[PDB]
Amino acid sequence: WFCNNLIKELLKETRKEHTLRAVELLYSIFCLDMQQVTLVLLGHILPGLLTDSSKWHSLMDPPGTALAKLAVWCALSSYSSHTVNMRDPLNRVLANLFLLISSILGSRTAGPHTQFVQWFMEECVDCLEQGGRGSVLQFMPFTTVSELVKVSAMSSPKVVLAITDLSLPLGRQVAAKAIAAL
Amino acid sequence: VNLKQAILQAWKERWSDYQWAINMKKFFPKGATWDILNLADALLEQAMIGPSPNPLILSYLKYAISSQMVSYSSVLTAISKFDDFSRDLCVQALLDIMDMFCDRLSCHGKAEECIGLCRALLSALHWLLRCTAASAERLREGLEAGTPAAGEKQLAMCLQRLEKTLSSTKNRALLHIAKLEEASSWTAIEHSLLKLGEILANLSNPQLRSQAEQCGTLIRSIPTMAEQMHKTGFPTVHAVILLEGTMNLTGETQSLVEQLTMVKRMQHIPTPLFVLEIWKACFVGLIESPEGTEELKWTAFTFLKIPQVLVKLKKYSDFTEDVNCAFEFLLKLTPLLDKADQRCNCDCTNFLLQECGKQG
Amino acid sequence: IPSVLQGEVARLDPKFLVNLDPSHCSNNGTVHLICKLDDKDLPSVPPLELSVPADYPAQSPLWIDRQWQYDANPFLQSVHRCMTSRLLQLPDKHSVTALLNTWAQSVHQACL
Amino acid sequence: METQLQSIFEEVVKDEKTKLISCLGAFRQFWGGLSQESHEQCIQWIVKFIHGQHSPKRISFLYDCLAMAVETGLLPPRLVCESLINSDTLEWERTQLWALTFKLVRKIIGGVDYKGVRDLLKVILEKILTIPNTVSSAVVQQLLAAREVIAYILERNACLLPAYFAVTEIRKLYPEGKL
Amino acid sequence: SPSLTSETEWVGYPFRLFDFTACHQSYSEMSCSYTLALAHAVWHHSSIGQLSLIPKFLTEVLLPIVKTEFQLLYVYHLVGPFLQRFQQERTRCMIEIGVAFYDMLLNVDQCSTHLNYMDPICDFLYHMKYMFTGDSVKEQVEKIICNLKPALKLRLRFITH
Repeated sequence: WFCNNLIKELLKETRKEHTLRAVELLYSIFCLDMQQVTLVLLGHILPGLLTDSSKWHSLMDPPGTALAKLAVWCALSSYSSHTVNMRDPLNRVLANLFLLISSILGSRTAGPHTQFVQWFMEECVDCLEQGGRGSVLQFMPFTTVSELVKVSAMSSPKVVLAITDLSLPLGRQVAAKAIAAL
Repeated sequence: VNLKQAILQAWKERWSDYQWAINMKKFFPKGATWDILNLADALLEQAMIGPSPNPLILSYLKYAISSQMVSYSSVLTAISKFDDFSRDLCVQALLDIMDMFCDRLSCHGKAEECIGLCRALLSALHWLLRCTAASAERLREGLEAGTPAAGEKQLAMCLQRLEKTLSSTKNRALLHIAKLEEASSWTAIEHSLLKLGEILANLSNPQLRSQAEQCGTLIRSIPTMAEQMHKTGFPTVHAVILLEGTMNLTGETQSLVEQLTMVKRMQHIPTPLFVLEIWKACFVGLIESPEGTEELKWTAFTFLKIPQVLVKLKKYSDFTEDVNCAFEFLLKLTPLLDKADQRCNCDCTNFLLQECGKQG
Repeated sequence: IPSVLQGEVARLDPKFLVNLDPSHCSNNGTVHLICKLDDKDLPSVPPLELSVPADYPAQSPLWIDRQWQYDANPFLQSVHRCMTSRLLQLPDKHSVTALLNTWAQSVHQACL
Repeated sequence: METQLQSIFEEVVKDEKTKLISCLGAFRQFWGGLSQESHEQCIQWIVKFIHGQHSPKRISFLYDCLAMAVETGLLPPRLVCESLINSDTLEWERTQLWALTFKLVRKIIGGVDYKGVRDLLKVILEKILTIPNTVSSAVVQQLLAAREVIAYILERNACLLPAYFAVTEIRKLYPEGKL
Repeated sequence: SPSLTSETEWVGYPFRLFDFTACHQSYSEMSCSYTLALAHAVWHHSSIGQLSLIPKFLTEVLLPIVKTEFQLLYVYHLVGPFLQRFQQERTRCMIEIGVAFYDMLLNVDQCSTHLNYMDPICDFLYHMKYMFTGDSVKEQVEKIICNLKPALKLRLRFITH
C-alpha cells in the first residue's frame, strides 16, 4: 500500500525538477525497511505498470525517468546490502523483472513501456558499480536481450559489456556477437 | 603451393580483380568450405616478397577485403604476422590495406569467430605498436642520419583506432575477456607499452608526442568503465541522515557509512556537498526537535556520532581539504547557524568545529 | 515470418542463397534479409542487405546504400552505379525476386 | 505551366547523379521562366508529385534532387520546408515518406529565418501530436526522425531561433499540467 | 559583499539561493536572499512614483559596482519582476532599465573570464525584448551587443537583426 500510493503520487507530477526531487526523497522515505520495499516495488508494482496497456500512459517521460532512477537505486541498494541462491526472494524478483524487461524489449508493440525499460537499462549501466557485477543478477537465459538493446540501441557501445556478464566463457561470445553490430 | 600457384598464374598475367575472383572460384572449388587460412596467408607473403609489394597481387587483396570475401579477421592476423624486418615502404602498403577496413568491423555472420575477431584485433594492436617502435627507431637513427619523411605516418594508423567501437568491447572489454584465455596478451599490451615508455618521451615532436600520449592514455583507458553542474543540491543525503537520527540512533556506524557511500555513488555527489548536506541535516533535526529528551538525541548524534561516521568515510576514500570546503559552505549560512546557536544555548559551531578537529 | 516471403525465398534460383539477418529480430512486421550472390559464372561481390515492408506486396523492398561497401576498387563502384540506376528504373511494385534479379544483371553488366 | 511541369514528371518517371544534374538543368530553365508570385502552388504540386511515388528509392532520389535545388539557392528554404511538412500526404502511417521527409528537413532547415523556424517548429510539433501512443516495433526508429529535427531546432548551440520563441510555442502546444 | 563579489565559489547555484520561497522551508537561506525578499515586498506595495527611483538607482549607484556574474544575476532578480509595473504606467523608465540591463551585461562581460550562466541571462533578455520593450530600445542596445564576447553576441544576435 505504501509503495503503491507513493509511486502513484510520483507519477502525477508533470515538471522535471519536482519528479527528480520526489524520487530523491522517496528513496529515503523508503529506507524504512528498504529490503521489503524493494521486493514489493519491483515485483508487484513495476510489472503491474509494464503489463497493463492502460497504466502505460503514466510512464511518460517526465515522471517515467524518475521512476526508472528510483527502481535502479532500489535494486542496487537492496542487493548491495549484506549459482546465486535463487531461494533469496530478492534474487527471484530481480530475475522476474529482467525477464519482463526482455519480453517488453523484444515485443511487437512499442511505446512508453519500451522507453521506460530502456531508461531503466541506461540507469543500471550508469550507476553500475563493483557490487552488481553481472548487471546485477542478469539470469543465465538473459544476455539474450543484450542483442535487443543493441538493435534498439539508442545508446553508446561499450555499455553493453558493462551489461554483459563479463569474465565468463559464454560471456565472451555473447558480448562479441553483440558489439559486432553496434 | 597449388593455391599459391594461382597467384603465380597472375604473377604478371595482370588478369584483373574480377577475373581474379572468377579464377579463384574455378581453381579451388568452394563446395565444402574455405578461408580456414587459405586466402589471406596465400596472398600476403607472395605479395610482400622482396622490396616492393606486387601492385597487382596487393590489388587483389584490396579487392577481397572490399568484397567481404576473406574474413575481416584472417586479414588482421595476416598483417599481424608480418615481422617489420622490412624497413622499406611495405609497412606503408599494409597501412593502406588497413585504411578502408579498420574503421568498420562488421564480423556479422556465424559471429562465433567474433571472439576470434577481438583476438585478431589484439594481435593487430601488438603489430601496430611494434611498427610504431620500429618507425620511432627509424626516427631516432634519422635524427642521427636522415631527416624523417614517413616515420610518424603510423600515428594516423593509431588514430584509425581510438574510436569507440574500434576500442570498445570490440577491443578493450573483449581484450580482457580474451586475456581470460590470452593473459599473455594482456601482459603483451603492458609489455609493448613498457618499451613504449622508453621510446615515447625521447622524441622531440611536440604535436606527435601529444597525440601519442593521447593514444597511450586510451590504452591506459583499457580500465575504462557526468553532471558537473549539480545545481539543485542533494536532498537524499539530508533525508538519509535525518532518518538515521530519528528512527535508529543506536545503529552501528558501519551501517550508516554503508548507506551513505551507496548514495554518493549512485547519485555522483561531489564530496564537498556530501558533508555539507550531512551537517545541514544534523542541525535541522536539532533545531526542529522536541523540547526535552529528544533534543539530547539530536545533539549526541550531531556532535559525537556523525564525526565518527566522517572518520570512517575518510578511511573509505584529500579528505581534510574536502571537509574544510564543506565547513566553509556551512559557515556561509547565517540563518541556520544562528538558530542553532539560539536553541542549543551555546555556540553550536565553535563546539562542532573543535569536536571535528579532535578526530582525524 | 510473413509466409509470403517464405514462398518467394523457396522458389528462387539456387545461386541466390538468401538467409535472414543475424542482426535484427525478424519477428516484428518486417523481416530483414542478408542475401549473398553465388553462381559459378560470377565474380563474388558484397552482400546485399534487404528489408521487406511487411505490407509487401504492393510495397517495394528497401535497399541499403553504402559507399562503405563499394568505394574501394573500380569493379565495385561500377557495380554500384549499374545497380542504383537499374533499381531506379524498376517499376513501383518490386518483389524480392525483382531486386535479386536486378542485382544479378548488375553484377553481370559490370563484368561487361 | 502545368504542361511542362507534368512533362518533367513524365521524364522522372521515364550515372544517377548525371541524370540528376540533367533534372536540375531542366528545373533551372522553368525556374528562370517561372513566375515570382505562383511559387507556392508550384512547390505544392512539386511535393504532391514527390509523395505520389510509392517507391522508397524513387522518393529517395527525388528528395536528393530537391536537396540540390534548395542547397544551390535555386529554391527558397522557407517555402520548400513549409510545403514538405505542410502537406496532406504526410501521414505517420506511411513510414518511409516520414523518415525521408524529416531527414530532408533536418538538412535544409539550417538557414530559414527565425520566424520561419518558429512556424516550422509549431507545425512539426503539431505533426508529432497525431502519432498515437502505440506504434509497431518496426516504425519507431524511422518515426524518430522527427525527434532529430526538434532536437536540432532546440539545441542552443545551433541558435537557429530565439530560444524564448521555442519555449513559447512548446508551451502553447503543451500547457502547464500536460506531459 | 563577500557573499557575491569574491567568495562566490561557496554559495552554490545562484538561481537557487536567490529564492527565499524555497531555500527557506529547508533551512538554507542566506542574507542576500532575505534582502531580495524584503526588496520585492517594498516594491510590490510601492506606488509608481516611488519605484520611479529604481531606474536612477540602477545607473548612478549600481552600474559602477556590479562586476561579477552573481551581482548581475542579483540585480536582475531584484528589478525583473517589476518591468510589468513600469510598462503600464511609466513607459520611459522601462527603456532606461533595459538600457541599464544591457550595459550591466557589457560590464560583467568586460571583466570576467567566462559568463558561466550565459543561457539564463540571454533568456531573460529575450523575454524582456519580446514581452515588455519590443522594438523601442534598438539604437542603444545595438552598440552594447556589438561589444560583447563572441559567444554572447552569437546568442543575442536576434535582439536587433
